[PDB]
Amino acid sequence: ILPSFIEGVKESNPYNKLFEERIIFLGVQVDDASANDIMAQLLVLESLDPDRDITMYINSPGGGFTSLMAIYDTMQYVRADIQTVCLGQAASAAAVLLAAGTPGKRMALPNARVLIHQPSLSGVIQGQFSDLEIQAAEIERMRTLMETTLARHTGKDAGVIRKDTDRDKILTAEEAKDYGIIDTVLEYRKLS
Amino acid sequence: ILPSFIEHVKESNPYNKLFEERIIFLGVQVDDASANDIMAQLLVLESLDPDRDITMYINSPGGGFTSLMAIYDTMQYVRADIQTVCLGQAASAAAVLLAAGTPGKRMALPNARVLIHQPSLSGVIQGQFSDLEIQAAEIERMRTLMETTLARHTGKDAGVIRKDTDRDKILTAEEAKDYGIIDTVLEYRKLS
Amino acid sequence: ELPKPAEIREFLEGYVIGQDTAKRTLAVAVYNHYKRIQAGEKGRCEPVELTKSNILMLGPTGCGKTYLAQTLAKMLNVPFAIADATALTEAGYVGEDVENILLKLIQAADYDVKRAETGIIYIDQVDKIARKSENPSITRDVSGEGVQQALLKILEGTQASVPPQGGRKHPHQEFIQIDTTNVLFIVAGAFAGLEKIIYERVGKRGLGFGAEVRSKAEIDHFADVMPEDLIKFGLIPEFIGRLPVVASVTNLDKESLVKILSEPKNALVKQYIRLFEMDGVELEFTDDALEAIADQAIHRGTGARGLRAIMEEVLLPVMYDIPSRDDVAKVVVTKETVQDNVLPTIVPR
Amino acid sequence: ELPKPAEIREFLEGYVIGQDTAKRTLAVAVYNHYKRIQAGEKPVELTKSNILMLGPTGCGKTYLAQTLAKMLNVPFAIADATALTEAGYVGEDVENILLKLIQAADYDVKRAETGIIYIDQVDKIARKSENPSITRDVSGEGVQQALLKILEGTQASVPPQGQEFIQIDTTNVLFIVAGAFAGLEKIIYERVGKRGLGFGAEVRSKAEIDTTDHFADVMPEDLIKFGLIPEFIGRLPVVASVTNLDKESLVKILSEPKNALVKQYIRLFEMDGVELEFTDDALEAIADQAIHRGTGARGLRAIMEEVLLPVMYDIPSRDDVAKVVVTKETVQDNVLPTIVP
Amino acid sequence: ELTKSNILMLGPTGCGKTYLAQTLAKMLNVPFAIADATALTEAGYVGEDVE
Amino acid sequence: LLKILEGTQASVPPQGGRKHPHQEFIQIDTTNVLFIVAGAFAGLEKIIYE
Amino acid sequence: LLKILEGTQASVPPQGGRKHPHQEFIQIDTTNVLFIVAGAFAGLEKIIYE
Amino acid sequence: LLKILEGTQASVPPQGGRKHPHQEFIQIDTTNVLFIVAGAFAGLEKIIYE
Amino acid sequence: LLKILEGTQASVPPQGGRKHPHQEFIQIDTTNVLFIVAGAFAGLEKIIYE
Amino acid sequence: ELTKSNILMLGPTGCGKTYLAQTLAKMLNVPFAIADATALTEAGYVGEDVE
Ligand SMILES: Nc1ncnc2c1ncn2[C@@H]1O[C@H](COP(=O)(O)OP(=O)(O)OP(=O)(O)O)[C@@H](O)[C@H]1O
Ligand SMILES: Nc1ncnc2c1ncn2[C@@H]1O[C@H](COP(=O)(O)OP(=O)(O)OP(=O)(O)O)[C@@H](O)[C@H]1O
Ligand SMILES: Nc1ncnc2c1ncn2[C@@H]1O[C@H](COP(=O)(O)OP(=O)(O)OP(=O)(O)O)[C@@H](O)[C@H]1O
Ligand SMILES: CC(C)C[C@H](NC(=O)[C@H](Cc1ccccc1)NC(=O)c1cnccn1)B(O)O
Ligand SMILES: CC(C)C[C@H](NC(=O)[C@H](Cc1ccccc1)NC(=O)c1cnccn1)B(O)O
Ligand SMILES: Nc1ncnc2c1ncn2[C@@H]1O[C@H](COP(=O)(O)OP(=O)(O)O)[C@@H](O)[C@H]1O
Ligand SMILES: [Mg+2]
Repeated sequence: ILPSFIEGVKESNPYNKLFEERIIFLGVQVDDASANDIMAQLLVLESLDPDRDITMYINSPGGGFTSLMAIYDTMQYVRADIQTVCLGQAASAAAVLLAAGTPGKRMALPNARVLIHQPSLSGVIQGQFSDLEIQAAEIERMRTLMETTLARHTGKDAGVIRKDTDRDKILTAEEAKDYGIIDTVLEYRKLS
Repeated sequence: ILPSFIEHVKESNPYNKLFEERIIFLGVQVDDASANDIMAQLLVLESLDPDRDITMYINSPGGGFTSLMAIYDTMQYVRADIQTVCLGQAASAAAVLLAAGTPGKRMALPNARVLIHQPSLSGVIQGQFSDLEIQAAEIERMRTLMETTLARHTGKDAGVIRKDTDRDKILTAEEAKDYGIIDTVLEYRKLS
Repeated sequence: ELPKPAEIREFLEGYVIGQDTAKRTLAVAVYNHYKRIQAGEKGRCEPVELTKSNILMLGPTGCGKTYLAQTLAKMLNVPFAIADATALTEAGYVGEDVENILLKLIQAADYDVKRAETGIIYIDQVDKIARKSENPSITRDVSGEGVQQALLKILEGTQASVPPQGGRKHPHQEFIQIDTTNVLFIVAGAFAGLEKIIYERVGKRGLGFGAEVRSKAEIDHFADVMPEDLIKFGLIPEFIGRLPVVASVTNLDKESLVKILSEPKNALVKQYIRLFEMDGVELEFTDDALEAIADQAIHRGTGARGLRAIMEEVLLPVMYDIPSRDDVAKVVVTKETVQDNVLPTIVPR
Repeated sequence: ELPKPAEIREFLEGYVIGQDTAKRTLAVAVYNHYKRIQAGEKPVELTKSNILMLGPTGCGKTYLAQTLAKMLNVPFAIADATALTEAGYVGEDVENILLKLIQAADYDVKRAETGIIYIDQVDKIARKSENPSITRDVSGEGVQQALLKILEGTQASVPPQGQEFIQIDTTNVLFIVAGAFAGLEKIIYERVGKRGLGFGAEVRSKAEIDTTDHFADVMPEDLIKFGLIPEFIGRLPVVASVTNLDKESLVKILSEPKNALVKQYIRLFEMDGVELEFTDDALEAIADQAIHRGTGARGLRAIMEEVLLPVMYDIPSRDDVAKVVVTKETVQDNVLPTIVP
Repeated sequence: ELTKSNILMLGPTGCGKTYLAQTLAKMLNVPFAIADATALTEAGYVGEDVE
Repeated sequence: LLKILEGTQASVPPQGGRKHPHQEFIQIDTTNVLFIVAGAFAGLEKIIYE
Repeated sequence: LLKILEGTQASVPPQGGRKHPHQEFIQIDTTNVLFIVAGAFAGLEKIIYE
Repeated sequence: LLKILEGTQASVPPQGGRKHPHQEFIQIDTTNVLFIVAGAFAGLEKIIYE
Repeated sequence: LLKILEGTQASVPPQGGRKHPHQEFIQIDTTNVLFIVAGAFAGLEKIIYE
Repeated sequence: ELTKSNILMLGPTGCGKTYLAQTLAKMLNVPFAIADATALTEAGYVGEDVE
């Protein structure tokens, strides 16, 4: 349900009116295809002006780890400071992208929850024990890489991230400010 | 079927013609993709005029809580007053968004349904008991936050919201005005 | 010797209310001009020559740009020529040339050239010689860009040959040679679309979370101004570098506009008390009504010119009725300004 | 008389700070012009060597030419192209730049057949697409075609009073023309540059857009896109690449020249009887704010009037000794650092 | 000293704005010009100028 | 026109109205000239209604 | 045209009295000048039919 | 072209000049001027085939 | 442009200042004028390869 | 009734195209005029710059 203003000219739905104002939107899960979309937008907005801040909106349930680090690297790569805003939820990989914003520019709405958790395998990976030794050293590497990523951005020790992401830690907006994932909780701006 | 009509080059459906008149339409269940649509529309219409109010039509069976609080916080964030009109039903999150409008500006059609209930889980969330006591502290966080949210807006005590949302408290438009979810049962303007 | 900037601003304070930063500038800049003229005829003694340090006045309409220059005209002891950039053209085209604002300075020194070399030209509305693009214009723009190109030889100082403009062609009365290196140029303009340019420079978007969207109750607005904001407005970059000082006129708030009604010399409520005095009627404003006029004048959004727009949709049924009857006092109450169409208090004989 | 091109630049170095490639190009082409005159008075039919200066504003184009005015003792017109029209129209005609030469020659015509006519803002006389409201654009292509004959060198009758006309030969008259060419910085970037996109691609932030692309990347086809007709470029084979001023030169503009900026303000405050001092951290803090302006050395006045605005209001109403402008007054908001007796 | 208080007169077509001014011409004891803003053009351009 | 409305020393060409830079002019001061201006404003009632 | 179609003291911009270089304008009152205007209005019969 | 193709007292600006005011024009009557207008009309081959 | 390449009786103004009085033009025909035009073709060999 | 023939010189720049035609005009001492087609505007007005 979305009003598209169609037209041989630009279509201009509200997501175009987000993107022209340098707001990249991450509201779907972080799979490959969404990560591919975000990185294409992060580079385009860098090329349009590398000095104006890119804003990233995060209403994502999270998703895959390599798709996470695809977005993460591109957020960290571009010359523009990334302003991350949490909408509703920033769970799983999307909490890492929320912490991946520029310091001072990591925002959350007051009733947005931030869910941090260790990586999990989607389903069961079968195989020989030498295959599974590789897959388990992999998710331990994914776990360690997620912790040291959240260590860089929350200012905490990676062992503290390890103890806290042992289970699902759901933070509120104020609890994610105290943790270090966001920097400011957005106050309501309504004139009423 | 949804027709269109060509304005002037551009092809607009009635949803475009609603949206150009500052009317955001919540007509599906509140999932991530619908909440992402509504938040994009709330920010576009605030940028177009932050003093001209935004009208939100709610014909919705409700849905996800983080998608709820994503719409909710964006409705509370924007400088424009939100005029929520209930159309047929506002169930669950949709009733919280119905109550989330600006005081004095929360409307419902006379045969609209307002259904409030506590949050649930769709199906069974598996896990260890340490996982489940966190998912249950989460659904209690979601229940308390919803009852707090209906306490800001209906003017009622959150303990009275808790006793009323024990089961489906289904309100008519007149019963939702006495409750505090809407402010005006919107009377018919038929000339005949 | 010279009038100090505290003494120049104290003169400006008698007429202009508000505008603290744009009264320090034009008291500093007039004092530096007075020191340039004293250093230009005397004074080791540091053999340095002083450049003029021109002024660009920003700030919205009706907020005391022209009025702050017309006040500055009243005490200058130095030739002053208020001039308009909306009448200026390129050389070759039908309007007034950019050396006819320099004739007005020579005419301000009654004909004198040596005093006009020491003068001040106030070019009003130079936001109207700005282009409609940050790029070079496709059209020639003889009244816009080409004026800025024609002014910049005069702004930086040149041996300008002023046409006398009393004959059939130009060299019929032997061009007045004037040196404009010590002529101070206070240029001004409202720069209405410049506020949108400044937000797009600093990184402030006008959409979304944490991005400033501007309500009408707000009517960083002309401060944190840079030449790149004025390049993107339509002033050519050669024109802006010759205007180093920005005076930064601001929007007048409600507490300033209350005092603009009552306090200055030709104050606005003094003008209507003067008007009803010709009808033999004393006009009184309660101070709750003066705050109510200025409360509506910020919704009006046209500066202190909006105060005159409020007081003549308030005094309009009064100014119609009262010349046809016999009264003494007309007490304007607060109940007729914010609640329109209320007949005010009458005191007859 | 013939000053060597190293000696022309070493006089330019006394006034103009920075612009080292543009001072070599002026000093060589001025030397090549007068040496070709002197060898002609005593050939492989040598080039005319007229100079087209172009760079960012405030960086010294006029100030390069005014320094060449103070050196050569050869008649030097300082004419502007912002008043030049076609013949038979209102305004200054093209032959008045020859009259400005003999006014600088004290009406000696044979010294004005060796002089330098400096034309300022030839970006004005570039062709614009004609506005359908102006009745014959007279300030663009037609001024520029009326210069084509005298840039090569022709006999030209000169009307006085700017009775008989004065015949000036301009075959041995050097023409230094100048202009900022504000749109030309974008036109060259449309050819030698790319809007870089993606990983490992140079995107070139706005601070790096404020560099010069006129260094060796300007071409005649870029000038035709600006509006200069192709023959007018061919009468200008020498192009002096005026560059943007770096941080090191903008510090040296503030204190070192004759009418240096801080010497202008110390004179303004010692007329109040108060010393004005600058730390070297402060002058570097003034100079790096001028790069963000893009108005060159003229922007150094915009900073120091803004930095010294509260003290110029305060200090003449007081009794003080000195004030030490520090780096906390350009980077941070103004400390009032004044020292009372 | 007093100021102008100029009038911006608004109204739909044929309802009398010029006819108010043409009537006000007939009594005025003050010189009166009916101008027209469409006839005017910015200075430097063809057509009439605002003087 | 805004310089004419607020009051200026306006040089008026007696040629007939077409400005051209050289002539004697007529100096008029419009600081006491009233400017009634009018217009249909045919698209404004929609703008007011918003 | 609307000032001309209602009546105004217009002045013709070229050729006032066989081109004297002073006063190139002559006055005309278009109040009593009848105007007949015409055109096909080709798309209008689709508009009237609505 | 309509009044030109049928016949009108057309004002013609001379070579170099445009239709601006204060310009001398040439009054030609195009009543007896024959007009042979022509074009390729490449898209018309589809239209006559329709 | 192809009108002069084909040959036409063209009226040339002697300079830009002669488009003001409009009575004097330099007549020339290009019926015997040679035209050596040239381009900057670097994307034409694609069609030559084609 | 003979009709002249005009030369279209193809190819990329800097190969000596105008230097062929200039030398060829200096051989027969006929006039020679360098012109460009960028001297004509792609917005109209063409016909007075051809002159
Ligand atoms: N600070 C002030 N104190 C007193 N009166 C003021 C002040 N500012 C404005 N006014 C009043 O507003 C009127 C208009 O002022 P002015 O002529 O300066 O217009 P302006 O805002 O400069 O217009 P523009 O910006 O378009 O040039 C003046 O008559 C003056 O009396
Ligand atoms: N390279 C420089 N060295 C020293 N002083 C300089 C230099 N460039 C500029 N200045 C100072 O700033 C003033 C302005 O420079 P100048 O007049 O040369 O600018 P410009 O390049 O001609 O500007 P525009 O392009 O706008 O015409 C000079 O008169 C001088 O005081
Ligand atoms: N209130 C009125 N009383 C009497 N006659 C009127 C009135 N209003 C309009 N008319 C008549 O209508 C005619 C047109 O009036 P006018 O010239 O004022 O047009 P207008 O509506 O101002 O047009 P525009 O709005 O386009 O300027 C006049 O001749 C006048 O006689
Ligand atoms: C904890 C962060 C890093 C990511 C969370 N899950 C993972 O770690 C994800 C699991 C997932 C969840 C939802 C959708 C797709 C994939 N892990 C992986 O992508 C993954 C892929 N291959 C091997 C090992 N892990 B999140 O998606 O719940
Ligand atoms: C009562 C309001 C706040 C929300 C209502 N719905 C919910 O409670 C929804 C229903 C749901 C959907 C998907 C998965 C699990 C649960 N609750 C949630 O969004 C939810 C999500 N994660 C954990 C706990 N609850 B209603 O139907 O909109
Ligand atoms: N083959 C060549 N032989 C001699 N000179 C050449 C040659 N090619 C180019 N030139 C030189 O180049 C200059 C201009 O070349 P030009 O003929 O205009 O090339 P183009 O037409 O491609 O621009 C001439 O002055 C000439 O001296
Ligand atoms: Mg210069």
